Amino acid sequence: ALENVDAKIAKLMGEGYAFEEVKRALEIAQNNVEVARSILREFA
Repeated sequence: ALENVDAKIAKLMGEGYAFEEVKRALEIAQNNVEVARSILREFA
């Protein structure tokens, strides 16, 4: 509709964690939220 990457970020914001860890986990994982989520709960 308007936002693109924000949808992914917010998708990770749900769980509630650092911002730097989210965005970085998004780009590095090749715009993948699932993979990011896997490492999002893995702390590091």
